[PDB]
Amino acid sequence: MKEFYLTVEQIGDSIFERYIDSNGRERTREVEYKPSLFAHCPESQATKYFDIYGKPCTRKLFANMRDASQWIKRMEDIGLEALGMDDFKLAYLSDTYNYEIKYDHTKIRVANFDIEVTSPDGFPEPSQAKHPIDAITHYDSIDDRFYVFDLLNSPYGNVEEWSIEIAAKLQEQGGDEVPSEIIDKIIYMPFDNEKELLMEYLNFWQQKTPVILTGWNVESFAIPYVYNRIKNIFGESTAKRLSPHRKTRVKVIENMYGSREIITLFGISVLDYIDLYKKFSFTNQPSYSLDYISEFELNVGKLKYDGPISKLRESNHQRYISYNIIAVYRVLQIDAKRQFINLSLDMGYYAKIQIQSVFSPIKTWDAIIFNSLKEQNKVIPQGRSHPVQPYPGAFVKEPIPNRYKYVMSFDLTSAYPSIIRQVNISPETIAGTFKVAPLHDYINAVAERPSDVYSCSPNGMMYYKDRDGVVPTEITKVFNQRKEHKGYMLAAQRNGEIIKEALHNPNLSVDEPLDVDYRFDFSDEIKEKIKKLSAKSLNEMLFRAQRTEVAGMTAQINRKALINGLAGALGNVWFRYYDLRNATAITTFGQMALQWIERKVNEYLNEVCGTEGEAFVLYGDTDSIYVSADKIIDKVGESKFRDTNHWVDFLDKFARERMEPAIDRGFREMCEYMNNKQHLMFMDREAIAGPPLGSKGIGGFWTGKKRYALNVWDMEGTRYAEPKLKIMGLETQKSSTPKAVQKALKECIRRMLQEGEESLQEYFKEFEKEFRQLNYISIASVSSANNIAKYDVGGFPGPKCPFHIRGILTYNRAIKGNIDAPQVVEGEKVYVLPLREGNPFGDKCIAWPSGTEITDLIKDDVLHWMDYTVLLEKTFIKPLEGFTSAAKLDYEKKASLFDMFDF
DNA sequence: CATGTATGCAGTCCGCG
DNA sequence: GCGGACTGCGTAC
Ligand SMILES: [Ca+2]
Ligand SMILES: [Ca+2]
Ligand SMILES: [Ca+2]
Ligand SMILES: [Ca+2]
Ligand SMILES: [Ca+2]
Repeated sequence: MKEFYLTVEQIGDSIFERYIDSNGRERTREVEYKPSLFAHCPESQATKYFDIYGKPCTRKLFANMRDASQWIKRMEDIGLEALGMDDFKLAYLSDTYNYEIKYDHTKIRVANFDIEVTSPDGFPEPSQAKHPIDAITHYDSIDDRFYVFDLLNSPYGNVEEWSIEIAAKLQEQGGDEVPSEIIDKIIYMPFDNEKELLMEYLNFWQQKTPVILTGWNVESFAIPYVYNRIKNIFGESTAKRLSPHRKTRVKVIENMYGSREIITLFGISVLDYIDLYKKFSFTNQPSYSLDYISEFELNVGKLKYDGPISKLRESNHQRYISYNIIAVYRVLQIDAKRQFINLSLDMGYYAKIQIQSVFSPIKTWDAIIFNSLKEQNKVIPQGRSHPVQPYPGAFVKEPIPNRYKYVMSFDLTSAYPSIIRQVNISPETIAGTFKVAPLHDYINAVAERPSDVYSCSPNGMMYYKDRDGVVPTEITKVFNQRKEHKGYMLAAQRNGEIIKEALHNPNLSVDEPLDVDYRFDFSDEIKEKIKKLSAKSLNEMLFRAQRTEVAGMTAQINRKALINGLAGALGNVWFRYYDLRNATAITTFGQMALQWIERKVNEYLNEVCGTEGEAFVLYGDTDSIYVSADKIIDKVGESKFRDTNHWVDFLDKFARERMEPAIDRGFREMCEYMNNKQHLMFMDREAIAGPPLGSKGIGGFWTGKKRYALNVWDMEGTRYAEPKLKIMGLETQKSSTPKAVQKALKECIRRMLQEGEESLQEYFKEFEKEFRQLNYISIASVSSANNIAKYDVGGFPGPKCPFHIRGILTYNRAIKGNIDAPQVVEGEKVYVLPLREGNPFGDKCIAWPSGTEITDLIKDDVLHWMDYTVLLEKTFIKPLEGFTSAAKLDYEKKASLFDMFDF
């Protein structure tokens, strides 16, 4: 097999590399790496090395990495560019793996772990590690085993061995419901003292050294706690055995009352699953507890136990260990669904970076571009210092706030990357400039053609048409991957709807789910077989289709994020290729493109409808247009349609056969106007939206920029079995909006869009009458706890203190002296509730860590003093008032002359 | 060490015979 | 008490 790296580190003048050899064996080596850097040289000097602007360079070969870094400083002092890759491990990887990396994940040791620590005096601080580690579960991907380390004897209590028999039993039978599919994979190791537990864990660690280290909050809790606990008991060099190269770095971040630390373990790649989740999931959660996320991702119930966690080991050691095991497994389950570890490996090896550098799009792109240029013996430019400077972004149309009955939307495929490729925007493709006219002159096609030789953007930049740029070249490669995966995702989505349609008429029979590849549209023969399947088989197939869709979403959305990230990086001062000429060439082109095509669509639709001067495009944002299709439907007459699907079909066909070609002609003309390298402005239909035929539904509404709702029947070619709401920006989509309020607001929207005003009014009345009966957590607001200390003036709110921070301070006073109540952690999220005047907390609101019940001591008072009136008004009524006034209808029946009568 | 800008709403402060 | 500056937060791209 071809060799591939596992980890790489620079330690002084050595590169330390863990890798897989040609036989598939894990090996480690130390290499006294001799790096090269480059200096500009005279033309008369023959060389095979050129910088990106074709200027000759001489190679400087250094005897070591320190000599290389010292030369960099001398060059800076002299005032001359020091060219080449200054991150030497990237150079090392590029030299060592001078080919496309094909990696085998089954050879990569991925470790998932979690520890337990009983603490009778508050949260167990990792930097202090003053309490015994009393459980570790460590899952090893190569063994496929859960190694469980259980402390029987502790100063906080002596307990009996954990029982796997009881663990496997249902909870309803007093067991723990440890999932049956992992029971046989548990290797249980009880210990009579912590020292033996820890020494054995380290010995185990040495035999099975993680390459990828993950788990839930491992970076901020488990890793630093294990490190510091070992340090305190055995000494720092024992703790260093956690690094295969015996080198660590301690980062002491100043939390101020108290403090915490992050440990860097050289030769391990730590990918804390919480960080993977936040970067790759594109959700924004009100809570990041593992229980909350697991419930959200997997629909498994919260792990229940009685009393505080500090008393769980002594009262119920059986459950304590089981829950430690299950927590480790839950992360694996989330990953089996989301596939973020796979994504990370994919991207890391593609870029040739340390795997943990997938968190940094700038590092990822620096590596990709470096490797690409190095292949052509080209020499990368030195990174330079730049002041931060704001620059212009996208255009967003101001919508007239209203209900909009029929709407069709269109947007550009991968807009900014497509612009990069169309215009050929790269650091080395800049050809010069032209004199800009006002943007509106380009939009209206009245400005002078910028160039008839070069490819242009209305920001004034010109690029070579007849040569490749590394940015376009490399961005295209990742786009093409993105496109492949999005294809798989949409096919799985379409396939899911076929199964949903078939579930209407299930067969009474005993059968099997069909062995199909969900990444591809079902053939007619498969469709026929599906129409004869039972409910059971259909539901399993639907589960599989949706898992395939999710896997496709992960793969495509994060490749989309990476290429969009390159466009953004050009405007980040730390990017080697930072250049506001290139950043604004993209955004200014996007502004022109949107407004150009708005003009063209208004022109086309006026012509085909036989009118003049009517505004068809009601809204747009960055690269999208929203077309009111009322006149299209009215031209044929609503009466002609058999059902909703009939008009949906009609608009679908109208968009594809009439509008899209007109849009394409419009953009081709724009491409010719800017004399661009390649026409790539592909604006495909997104949504077809409207009310159900014959209903009083309003179809859709806008309240303003970035705030709207649509009743969608077809999305990017997926014809839904049931209409689906597309809601953007409204409170239903915000993690700060109480959960039960998101639900009620969405139902209010659904009723508005599908049923009409009377239906809405009926629901509002019910919700207002039942509001006070909702669980307090379901109606609490959510906020992020930032700069708490800033506004903390002797436990009381300072000036300009935000509402949620005031809530936190109220909480800190209420829990004072009590050692057992959970602390609000800086940066994390809190539930927030308003409080009626005269309450025993002495302020207008209270806040507590999200995803939890509020501590028992004050729960009763909070419940008694919650201000329901304020809560209903602020979270529910006020937003609903915004929706309804925009849509020109009422959530409460207005008084009228008819009130004089008895109906 | 190191993706971007555009943008609405809820909050505090402050003015207001 | 209401509404205009000014800003934090969360979101749409
Ligand atoms: Ca735990
Ligand atoms: Ca788009
Ligand atoms: Ca059937
Ligand atoms: Ca878009
Ligand atoms: Ca599309």
